[PDB]
Amino acid sequence: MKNNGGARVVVIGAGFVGASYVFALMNQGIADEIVLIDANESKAIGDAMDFNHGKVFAPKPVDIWHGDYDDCRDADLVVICAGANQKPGETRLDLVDKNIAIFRSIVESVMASGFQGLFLVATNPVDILTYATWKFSGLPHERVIGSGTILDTARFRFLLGEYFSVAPQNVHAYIIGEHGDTELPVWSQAYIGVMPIRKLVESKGEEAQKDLERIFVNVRDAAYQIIEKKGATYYGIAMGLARVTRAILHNENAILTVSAYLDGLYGERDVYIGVPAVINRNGIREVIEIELNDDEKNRFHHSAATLKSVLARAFT
Amino acid sequence: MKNNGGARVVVIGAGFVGASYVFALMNQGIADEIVLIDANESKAIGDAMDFNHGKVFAPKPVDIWHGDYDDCRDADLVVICAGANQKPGETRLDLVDKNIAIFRSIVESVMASGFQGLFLVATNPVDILTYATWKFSGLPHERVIGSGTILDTARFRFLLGEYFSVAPQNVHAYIIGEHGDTELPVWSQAYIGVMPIRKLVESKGEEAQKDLERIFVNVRDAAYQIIEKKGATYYGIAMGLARVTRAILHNENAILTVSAYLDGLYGERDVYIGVPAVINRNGIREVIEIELNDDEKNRFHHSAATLKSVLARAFT
Amino acid sequence: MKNNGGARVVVIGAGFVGASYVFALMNQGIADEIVLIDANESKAIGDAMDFNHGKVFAPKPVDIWHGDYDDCRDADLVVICAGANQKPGETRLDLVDKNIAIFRSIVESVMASGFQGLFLVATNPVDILTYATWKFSGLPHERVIGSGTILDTARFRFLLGEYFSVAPQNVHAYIIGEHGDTELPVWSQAYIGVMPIRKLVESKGEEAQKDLERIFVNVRDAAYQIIEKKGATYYGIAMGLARVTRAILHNENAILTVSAYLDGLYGERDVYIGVPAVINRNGIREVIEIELNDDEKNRFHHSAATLKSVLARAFT
Amino acid sequence: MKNNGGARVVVIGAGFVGASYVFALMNQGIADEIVLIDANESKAIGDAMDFNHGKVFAPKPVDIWHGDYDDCRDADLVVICAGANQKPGETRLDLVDKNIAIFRSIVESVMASGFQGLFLVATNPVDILTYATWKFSGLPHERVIGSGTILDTARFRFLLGEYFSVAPQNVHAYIIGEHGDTELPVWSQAYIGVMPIRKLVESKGEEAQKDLERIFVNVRDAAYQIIEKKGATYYGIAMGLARVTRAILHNENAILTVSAYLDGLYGERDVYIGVPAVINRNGIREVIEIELNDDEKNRFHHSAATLKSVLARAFT
Ligand SMILES: NC(=O)c1ccc[n+]([C@@H]2O[C@H](COP(=O)([O-])OP(=O)(O)OC[C@H]3O[C@@H](n4cnc5c(N)ncnc54)[C@H](O)[C@@H]3O)[C@@H](O)[C@H]2O)c1
Ligand SMILES: NC(=O)c1ccc[n+]([C@@H]2O[C@H](COP(=O)([O-])OP(=O)(O)OC[C@H]3O[C@@H](n4cnc5c(N)ncnc54)[C@H](O)[C@@H]3O)[C@@H](O)[C@H]2O)c1
Ligand SMILES: NC(=O)c1ccc[n+]([C@@H]2O[C@H](COP(=O)([O-])OP(=O)(O)OC[C@H]3O[C@@H](n4cnc5c(N)ncnc54)[C@H](O)[C@@H]3O)[C@@H](O)[C@H]2O)c1
Ligand SMILES: NC(=O)c1ccc[n+]([C@@H]2O[C@H](COP(=O)([O-])OP(=O)(O)OC[C@H]3O[C@@H](n4cnc5c(N)ncnc54)[C@H](O)[C@@H]3O)[C@@H](O)[C@H]2O)c1
Ligand SMILES: O=P(O)(O)OC[C@H]1O[C@](O)(COP(=O)(O)O)[C@@H](O)[C@@H]1O
Ligand SMILES: O=P(O)(O)OC[C@H]1O[C@](O)(COP(=O)(O)O)[C@@H](O)[C@@H]1O
Repeated sequence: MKNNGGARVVVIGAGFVGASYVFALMNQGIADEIVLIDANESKAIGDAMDFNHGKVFAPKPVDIWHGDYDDCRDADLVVICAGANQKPGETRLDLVDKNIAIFRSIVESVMASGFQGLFLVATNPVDILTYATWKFSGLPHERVIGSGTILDTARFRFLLGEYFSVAPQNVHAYIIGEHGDTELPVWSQAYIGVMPIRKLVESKGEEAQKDLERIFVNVRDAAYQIIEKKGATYYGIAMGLARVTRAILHNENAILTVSAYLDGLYGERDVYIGVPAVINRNGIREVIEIELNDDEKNRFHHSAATLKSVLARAFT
Repeated sequence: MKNNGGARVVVIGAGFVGASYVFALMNQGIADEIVLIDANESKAIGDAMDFNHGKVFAPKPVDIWHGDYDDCRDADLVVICAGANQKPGETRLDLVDKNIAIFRSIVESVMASGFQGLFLVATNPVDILTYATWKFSGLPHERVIGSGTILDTARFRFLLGEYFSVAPQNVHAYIIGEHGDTELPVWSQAYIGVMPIRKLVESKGEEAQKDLERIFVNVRDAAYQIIEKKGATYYGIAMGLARVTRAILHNENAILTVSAYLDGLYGERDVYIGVPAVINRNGIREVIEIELNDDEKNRFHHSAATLKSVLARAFT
Repeated sequence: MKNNGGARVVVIGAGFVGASYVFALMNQGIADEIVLIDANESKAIGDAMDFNHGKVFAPKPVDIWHGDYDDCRDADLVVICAGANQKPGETRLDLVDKNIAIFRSIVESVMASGFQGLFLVATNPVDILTYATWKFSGLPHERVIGSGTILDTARFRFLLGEYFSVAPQNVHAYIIGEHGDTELPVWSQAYIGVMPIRKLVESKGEEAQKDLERIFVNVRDAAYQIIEKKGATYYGIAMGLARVTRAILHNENAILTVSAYLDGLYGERDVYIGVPAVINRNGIREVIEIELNDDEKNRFHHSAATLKSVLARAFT
Repeated sequence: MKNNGGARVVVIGAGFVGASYVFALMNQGIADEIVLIDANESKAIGDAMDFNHGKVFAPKPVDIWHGDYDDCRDADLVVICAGANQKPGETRLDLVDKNIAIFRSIVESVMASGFQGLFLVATNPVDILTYATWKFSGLPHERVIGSGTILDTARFRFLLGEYFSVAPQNVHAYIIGEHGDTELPVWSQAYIGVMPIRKLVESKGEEAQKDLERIFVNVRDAAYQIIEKKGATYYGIAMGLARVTRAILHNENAILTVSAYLDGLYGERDVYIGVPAVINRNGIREVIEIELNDDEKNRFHHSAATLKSVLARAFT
């Protein structure tokens, strides 16, 4: 129901990421009901109108309306996009003090609501803030999901889809670790088809080679390059979130590189970090523990350590 | 062709209306090729990147990129969403001399591209600018479509879908004439299902009555209300642009309330104005001359009386 | 859930009508789980299989299987496309005896399954069996829905769209009453947009009149010409089915002309017949009482009369 | 254009597969114009109307009709589905002389249209009949595509997707060689994510081992479990055909395992067979030569060895 008995998705923090997220769902026709909750009520309000006015044309009927935390109680997924945005220069981590703060309230209000579905966090630092969402709430880590490396993984696929002129969609590779600076390309297990990548290049020596490194860097700095170009990013994320949201509402068991919490799986513990996980109706079915090279073993590990410390000194 | 062979939609003015628009094409999966052209290349470039990052998740494989007017030589439709934005407070039509000027260039360049597809105009005041576009392009008018009243109707429908509690989609009423303050709601020909509106409300005077004029006023007011709440309308128009587009791209013979040129049809000539028209792969097949009551017969000629002014005066 | 948590549709009779309707849900990505119960094992098996091998190409993850009646406890929809079909020569009603027999067990076998969702019937004669299905089910009549004249209406707009060269989707006309030879065209409430049909032809020559008239005959007789060419009809109906399926599963508030039960609504009572009705997540919200003309009230009434007699003469 | 201006696909042989295909495309929203040509018009006249009756509820406007060869002159794509179906006990190869004979005409007749698009061959033996169309068409072999191992592959991924409990859309494996008995699963290069199959099963040796070979057999034999349960297969092959069709029509640069010409690539020349290949607006871009263990190579050669004997004797 669009009228309380359907797929109700609640968006907390309706700015660029937020609202784009909503426009993608509407266009895509993914949820039944969509609630917008934002501090800037007005924003929540015009936006809502704005969506409803174009609805005569969406592919599927959906119920959009501006709400409150009580709308939570009944929603299936609480997607969080409120908070501070990295300005030019700043990293992801320069926000932790800022956001964790906001999360204490947000998360408290939705729990108080009587809520009980899953949580989809998108705010940066996505690995820091999903752990906190997991904490501040007390639900199983299995129902607190962060975008993680879904935006980064898709950029990879895009760039490599372009290098070899094949559908991104037929490009098989991941970026894991912190959705940020310590992220890493899992070259060791990257494929174009079923044909490994680090083997179609072995024929074009120290070109393929430099070329490949080049992509990764573009990958890794995407945000900064786009932040610099138009101030904030959000279409890349909107699609990423819209994609995760259907694995769930459609109980898909789609492998997705998202922010999963580990406790020994990658030889790391008590950290939320981007890793392959099977997503379904009930949140994370399980984290996939892919075979890494010593090289990867090492930077993944370097990344896990990085987050680790932030958490260390960053709780509440 | 994703590579110089299919539906090439070229967007000029990658600001809000523009990009939101491109966003919809992308999720609905409507064009094969999408090119962006904005005076502000930076903008246009972080948008093309931001777009592309999400497409491994897009419904349909699309080709988005930042181009230039030569990318027009090959396009089926060029949508204009560039130009100056009416600001808060109260200013629509005050965007004329302003916009006329900008049109003067864009057209030239595009026409210079060696373009021969359709123009889709969205800048304000949409009707004025449609004329200009047509004038400056010198393509037959049946190939210069304006968005005119396509948003104002989505809204009547939505508002009445709601009063009446039916899919907006089952609400059949129109808004024509100026896409601005002289617009009029065609009550004489407004249905719910196949049942006259003023007959459904028949039974409940100066109640349902007053509720009918209250809906319409919020129709007319819509932009000024959103603009004050979130500063600029853009999701509703994008869903709007998106619709027409499929009319064209799919040889649909859809009936939309667009900006069409008159030559005697509503007792008016030399005026691009909002009026139901059969759209299809070759532009407007014809203007549909509904019948109006004396009253609506009056507002219409009135609205038209108004636009003709502006043109009389801000052409030359 | 493809996994016991989604929208589940049980299909009883995987014949032409049955299986084609399943093929629709799947290419449209409409339900999460699709159960097929056919009195013919192999077949039901043959198809679940054949369905399955293609879904990798399906637009939406969908779980399809060959089930049984326990399957019905958790389904949201039970669609019945089982039993005997008219032969060249036969009419809808010659099937009554043959088929009421089959709904007793089926209707029983599901009610005992612990079933508590909505029924959508399509076996012919579609209005006798919608009545039989509500009775034998002892559910509120608003939860037992028959396809009725959805297909009839569909061929009208198709045809009317073609004559006037407008999108099927732009012709607004109904085919009410019986889903057989007594059905009638509400020519009094038909529009091409907001333009009364009998007023576009009001201008014409070589009987737009005659032509209009000829359409309906074509509508009326369509099964018969189609049966005579390819042996049975199933694609039209597969599309009406999936349409309703949508109104329901999406809590849509869609006005459809389905086989609904009247309790004094068209001056008729205790009968299942084609009439416009708002459809949503809880069965039928209400029957719409369009205003008929004297000729139409007349044929409506004679249609209802033909039905009651069979109800009256062939109850189980 | 729904009106001589878009992507026109022609279906020669509106049988089970021919017709299902059209059902796949219409629901999915892929062509603009679909022409049906059958030895037996009636069949064709029957489907056409059946189809048209339901189009008011198709997602996108499409135009169906029963035409003829001239409708091929303007055709983007000519999909051949006409000819004799393998009977139970009968092999793919007992059909050859039957089906060659028919292709000489059909082929010759479309050419003569002034046909100049691409050919997608479905009729069995697919590798043999695709070669035949190329032979008979005199067009460059990049324009004569057979469906070869696309279903065989739709099948392997669905079965493993189940064995492992991941979305089939997430199993990366192929079936190559003759669409028939000599086909082979490319085990040496199959993943479930980014992780090697014979690595996941590594841990439960000779259980995972046996499981995996059953699957394979189920795949190999699937044609016949179905021929025997329900008499003809047509739902998988139709989703498979729909998929190619979009690869082309969207100039997607997709990698599918199709029947393609070998001119050295797997150390085989002058044979048409199931091999991965990039597909776009111009048909086949290239054959993809993946890496094979000795075993795969051997069978693959062996398979080739077989097509090659049939052809030697099969010319017309
Ligand atoms: N993880 C990803 O891949 C990713 C990608 C892009 C952007 N982002 C994240 O998105 C976040 C902000 O995104 P943005 O650019 O859309 O910013 P934005 O300003 O557009 O949106 C933030 C919104 O949150 C609302 N908000 C603030 N405090 C609130 C509170 N206490 N309760 C409810 N709502 C509140 C504000 O009203 C504002 O509208 C950043 O943290 C950024 O890191 C994440
Ligand atoms: N037609 C409708 O119903 C409707 C609805 C809403 C808004 N609008 C109209 O949309 C128009 C623009 O919309 P917006 O709010 O997104 O404004 P915006 O400022 O955000 O975007 C307009 C863009 O045009 C660009 N531009 C200006 N001159 C250009 C040129 N010569 N070449 C290329 N790019 C150029 C600017 O850089 C800017 O990016 C306004 O004129 C507004 O009135 C129309
Ligand atoms: N309502 C409409 O517009 C409409 C349109 C077209 C056709 N039809 C109706 O659909 C009905 C059948 O259509 P069809 O062409 O698919 O017939 P069909 O023979 O091809 O299919 C009927 C199926 O029912 C199965 N069946 C028989 N007894 C059963 C039982 N007890 N439980 C489960 N399955 C059982 C058969 O084995 C077969 O699979 C006919 O009444 C026909 O009049 C209705
Ligand atoms: N490649 C695949 O994976 C695949 C899968 C399944 C079935 N099939 C192939 O499909 C073929 C037939 O399929 P079906 O089950 O739908 O058969 P069918 O008998 O239902 O359809 C075949 C059609 O061919 C028509 N036809 C015959 N000669 C013709 C001619 N000269 N010109 C035009 N039309 C002509 C017939 O009248 C009939 O309409 C078989 O040969 C089989 O090998 C292929
Ligand atoms: O590359 P293949 O094996 O042909 O498979 C393509 C399928 O894989 C996907 O790209 C998913 O890939 P990932 O496993 O990398 O998530 C789908 O989008 C697509 O349908
Ligand atoms: O003629 P209009 O007002 O543009 O109406 C089109 C709308 O009507 C519909 O065709 C439904 O029509 P009905 O009201 O006749 O059921 C929708 O599918 C479509 O969005």
